[PDB]
Amino acid sequence: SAPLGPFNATLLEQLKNDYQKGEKEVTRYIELQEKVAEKYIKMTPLSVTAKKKLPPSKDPRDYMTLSPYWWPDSTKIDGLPYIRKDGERNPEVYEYPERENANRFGDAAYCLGVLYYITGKEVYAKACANHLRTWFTDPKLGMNPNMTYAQAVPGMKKMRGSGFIDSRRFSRALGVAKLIEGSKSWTPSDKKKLDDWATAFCYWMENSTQGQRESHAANNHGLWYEAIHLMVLAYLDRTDRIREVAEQSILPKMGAQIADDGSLPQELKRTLSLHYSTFALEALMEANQITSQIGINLWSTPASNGKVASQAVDYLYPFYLNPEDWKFKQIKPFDQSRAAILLYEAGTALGNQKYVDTAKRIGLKYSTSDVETIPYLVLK
Amino acid sequence: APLGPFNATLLEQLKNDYQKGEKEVTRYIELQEKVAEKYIKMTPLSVTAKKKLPPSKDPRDYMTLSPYWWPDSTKIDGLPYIRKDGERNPEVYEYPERENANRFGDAAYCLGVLYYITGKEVYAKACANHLRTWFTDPKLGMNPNMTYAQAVPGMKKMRGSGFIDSRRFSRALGVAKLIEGSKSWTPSDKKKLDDWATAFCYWMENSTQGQRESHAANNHGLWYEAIHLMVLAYLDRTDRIREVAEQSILPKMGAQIADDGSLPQELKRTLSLHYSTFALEALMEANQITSQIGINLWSTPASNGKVASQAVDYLYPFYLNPEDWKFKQIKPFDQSRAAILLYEAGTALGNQKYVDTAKRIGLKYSTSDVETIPYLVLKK
Ligand SMILES: O=C(O)[C@H]1O[C@@H](O[C@H]2[C@H](O)[C@H](O)[C@H](O[C@H]3[C@H](O)[C@H](O)[C@H](O[C@H]4[C@H](O)[C@H](O)[C@H](O)O[C@@H]4C(=O)O)O[C@@H]3C(=O)O)O[C@@H]2C(=O)O)[C@@H](O)[C@@H](O)[C@@H]1O
Ligand SMILES: O=C(O)[C@H]1O[C@@H](O[C@H]2[C@H](O)[C@H](O)[C@H](O[C@H]3[C@H](O)[C@H](O)[C@H](O[C@H]4[C@H](O)[C@H](O)[C@H](O)O[C@@H]4C(=O)O)O[C@@H]3C(=O)O)O[C@@H]2C(=O)O)[C@@H](O)[C@@H](O)[C@@H]1O
Repeated sequence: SAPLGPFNATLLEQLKNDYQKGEKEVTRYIELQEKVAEKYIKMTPLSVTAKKKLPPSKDPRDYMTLSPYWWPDSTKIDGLPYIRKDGERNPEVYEYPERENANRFGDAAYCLGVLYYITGKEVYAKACANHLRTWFTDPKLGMNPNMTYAQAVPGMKKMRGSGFIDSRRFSRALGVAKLIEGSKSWTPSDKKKLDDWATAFCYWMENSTQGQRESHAANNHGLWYEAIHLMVLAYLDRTDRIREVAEQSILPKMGAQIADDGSLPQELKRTLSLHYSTFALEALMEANQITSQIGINLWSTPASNGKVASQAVDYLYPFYLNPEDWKFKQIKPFDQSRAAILLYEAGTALGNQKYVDTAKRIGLKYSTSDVETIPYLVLK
Repeated sequence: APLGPFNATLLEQLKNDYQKGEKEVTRYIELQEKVAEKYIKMTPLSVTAKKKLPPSKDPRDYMTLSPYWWPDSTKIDGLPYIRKDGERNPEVYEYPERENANRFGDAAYCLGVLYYITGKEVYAKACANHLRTWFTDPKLGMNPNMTYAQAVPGMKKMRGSGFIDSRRFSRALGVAKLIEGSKSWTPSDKKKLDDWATAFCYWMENSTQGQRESHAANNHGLWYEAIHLMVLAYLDRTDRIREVAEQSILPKMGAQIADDGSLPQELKRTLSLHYSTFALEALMEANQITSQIGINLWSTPASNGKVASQAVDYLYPFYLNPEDWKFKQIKPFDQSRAAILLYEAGTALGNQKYVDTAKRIGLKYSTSDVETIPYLVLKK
């Protein structure tokens, strides 16, 4: 039985079982994944401190990014204050190295940790640990356990919690560190430092003003907040809190966001309405990967107001078959392949064979190096 | 006004009205002077400020990534890259000269124009500093070629498509004519830049990449000639400008415009309204130069009788209502581009509907966008 973590544990356990029994199809698949993983073994571990422009704290270990839809105002002499263009990503975001480096770290750590769990080969735990130590716990290179300056906006007067959503990029890596416990490379001291960092990060996200505000967000930010929360809580083995968060925060939030026809009105007012409708459910999907490991199914458990997350999947399903039929603003193309994992997850949780069949028909590329697809041989 | 890449009529009128002390223009130039202060302070940029070197190992070689080419996730190393028309690969921002050519071009153009209008030596001093560093400096100046522009990892054959990047610094080249005669731009400076532009002119006319780009069947071929005219006008080659116009630009226009005035090579793109407009922007900037020696590219026919104004007529209804556009346009079209374009084509054609619409669309009075400096007429 796989340790509690941010992944479909049923698929992960099955891949490990089949691999240990030498089943040929799974062994060929994992051998491919191991070739894909070679670049992560050699990759130099990344650090949030690898930036020149420092945050207002003057601390390179503070994570800082630009909120992506905020641009300089050319009618202002210094371009300040920035103005918002919903759905139009300002390429200035790439001047903050931790934006993409958190992605690269998260991919590397997730891939290596999962491969260690499946294959038991110490080389994957050793490399996973090198990435985790550098990003999280190292006294010079590790990030401070906060998100004070995530998605800052030049010229903005008020403090915001919106940047907290960036945390999903490294909180999955945090969760996967559970898979390398017991390896030779991940020492009792390593685990203790990471536990303390995760405890400090959990305190910040629950008690800071930005964390409190983000926990109250009425749209996909509130769902992603709790999906990240669960990752941290599961890493810390706080199973009672996971139930409380599922029952007292996620399900009420999910219930308040679903209209009578199943649409997500908060996401429908966005310029990328099909993207953000899907993004909201992806938060619930990743949350459910964790809650369901302790017996709570977020796809089929109704909220206090009678709304159930399956209703939102039902509304969006025809538009995953034909994204061109989408009638609300979507100023960029929608990546239909996102529906593969989503419909498989919701389909399996709901016993809806039509969703699962469509999930497989859309499918994922057998040889893709996208690390989030590693558990989904069933879709390849 | 000296021969260069700008609406000479608008520039002369601004200088004349500034020198007369006309109130409305004087206020406007004063605002442009406050906008230009950041370029006085700005450290000059160099193509050599990169870590990943081009295959020549020469940091003075300009190198960028062709914007629509992406790693193939189904390949272990992502090679060869694959094309996704209209989807810019954020990897392009890892090549510093992509955005640095734009920032240099903006600084040199704004300072040169403000020197021409005001006669204030501080603007030529700063303009010269940017020009020397980018173009002629024996260590920081770029080599006069575009061999590695828009390279594509894994691609076997060389291409000339990256040449279109040159428009970002070739407008700065031509604006150097505005600072000749100042105290800061010495006879030595001018000779070095003349020699560079002659070597760049040789490379773009005789290299295989330049030859191939000169025969491209779409907006690349038009942009190639607009760039060609900036270089030739900087070198005062007025007879070559006439030849290029008659033997290259007009035949391309006659081939690329369909009987109904549409641009079929641009209609097959995923950003078909953007690239139709981009084609006409190439003709627009070409015409700004040719009309200074008596050649109107908006109304001079090709040998088959077609005129570029037919392409304007075709797109005009969609500049009024971009939502009516019927071909693939996977990102929104910025309507404000129609302002300068319709004003240029409108005045060159005596079409008062075009000019009025251009004023109705308008430009922001206080915008810092440097291409809009000559267009006070659009800012009322
Ligand atoms: O590129 C990325 O980092 C990822 O972006 C992901 O989408 C996030 C963004 O990162 C931002 O955080 C963005 O924040 C939004 C809020 O969700 C919200 O819409 C907010 O709207 C305000 C608005 O600022 C204004 O004050 C107005 O008057 O009121 C609005 C309101 O109350 O609704 O604006 C924020 C903003 O843009 O700053 O939102 C999304 C999100 O998750 O909703 C995601 O696209 C991911 O795939 C990217 O990788
Ligand atoms: O750099 C920017 O962001 C600016 O880009 C401007 O658009 C340019 C691009 O930079 C590229 O150079 C792009 O090149 C295109 C060609 O125009 C052409 O479509 C070519 O088509 C081939 C294709 O490569 C492929 O082999 C296919 O099977 O056959 C095609 C064919 O010829 O039929 O593909 C090139 C490519 O994508 O590499 O094109 C544009 C352009 O000017 O057309 C511009 O968008 C600007 O606003 C940006 O700032």
